Amino acid sequence: VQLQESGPGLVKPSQSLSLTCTVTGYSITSDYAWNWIRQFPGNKLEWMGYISYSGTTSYNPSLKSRISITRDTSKNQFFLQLNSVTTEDTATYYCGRTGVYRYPERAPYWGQGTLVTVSAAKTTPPSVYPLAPGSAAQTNSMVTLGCLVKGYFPEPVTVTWNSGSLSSGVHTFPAVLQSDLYTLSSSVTVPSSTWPSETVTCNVAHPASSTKVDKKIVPRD
Amino acid sequence: QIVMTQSPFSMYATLGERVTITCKASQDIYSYLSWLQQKPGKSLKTLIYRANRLITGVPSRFSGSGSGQDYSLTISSLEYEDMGIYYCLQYDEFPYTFGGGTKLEMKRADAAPTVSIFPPSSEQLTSGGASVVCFLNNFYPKDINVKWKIDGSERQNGVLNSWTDQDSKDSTYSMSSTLTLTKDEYERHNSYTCEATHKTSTSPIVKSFNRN
Repeated sequence: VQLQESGPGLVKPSQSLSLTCTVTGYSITSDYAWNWIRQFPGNKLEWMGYISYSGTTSYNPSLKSRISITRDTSKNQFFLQLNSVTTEDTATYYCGRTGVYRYPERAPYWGQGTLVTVSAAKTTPPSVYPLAPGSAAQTNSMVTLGCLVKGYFPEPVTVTWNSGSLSSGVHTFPAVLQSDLYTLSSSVTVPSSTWPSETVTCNVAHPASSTKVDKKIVPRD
Repeated sequence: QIVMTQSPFSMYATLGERVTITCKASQDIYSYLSWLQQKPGKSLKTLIYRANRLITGVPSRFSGSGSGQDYSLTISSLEYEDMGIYYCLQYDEFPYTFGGGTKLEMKRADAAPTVSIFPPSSEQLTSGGASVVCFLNNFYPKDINVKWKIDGSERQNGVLNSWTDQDSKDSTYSMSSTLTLTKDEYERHNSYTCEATHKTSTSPIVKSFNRN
């Protein structure tokens, strides 16, 4: 058995969010109950509801107002519709399979998970700025450089360094929501003998705007 | 609504070590209890059902037990794979309910942060914005504090922080702190300083620069 969620990655505030679970390997009219849960940011989990293989629904009473779980038995799919959404609904939704009765005992089993973000941001490409040390902070045997990727929406963004060649000594921080847009930085560390004598560039791709941009980090003199 | 309480919230461990996570229910739930795993940056995957039934494919170092309201997950001999967040789930009553999760992290020796401060780039100042960045890299353990200082005084608002998940190569953590100002404000002050406080030092690591 294989479960797969699909659906838009952003719904707008006060609108309905819909997600699809397509089941292969198994029939939804056969046996089990077919569930939705979600993982908010900060990692707390919550069960939303299910639809039995006979079409009876049970909904978490905290959502009773706004939830609707339905199914197309033709295409072996079931659906979550969450209405009148706001920011607290930004989460990672999982579909899943549970036993409907207590015997025979069934393992709960989850699909892949799919993020959906609630927001009114239009789609915006990042501004990319080099992060180089003040001229001159104290040198040691190693020197750290960065890239500030500011003001983009939505996620994700991918940062590399000298295309692939700088795997080592690299970190990209998770994005933070500045003012309805996202910002992050990436850090790279290299022998200070080799910089600035060898160029070091960050390549940043923002695929939701078909944006790639390269920044050479140059010394601040 | 059945409340599920897990302990510990967080715990560092070593390869080969034996580990025991507990989950407390607010009612007898008759072993209608499942344990879920989430390896870092990955999906929820059920490991155990009806308290002690181990799903096939799941390695035998995992086991669960308990009854009534008190339940446990133990790992015989912790392996690298097993780091992550582990959750409990009761399915005896609607609404089905989850524990807060318990985070299993990897043990290692203390490390001081490498701290760097970066002035605003020329280009950002041309757009009329200023963002001063401080990387606190490759420290251990997690618990770290950062403090911004401008012309001597501490700064609280206009500061955003980002923390990495434990590195799955060297077992360290890192943090970015960013202080976003307008060009107008930025230009009204000469000295910019972040300070990292960390159990490795009894005084902070301090990086500063001067516009000039």
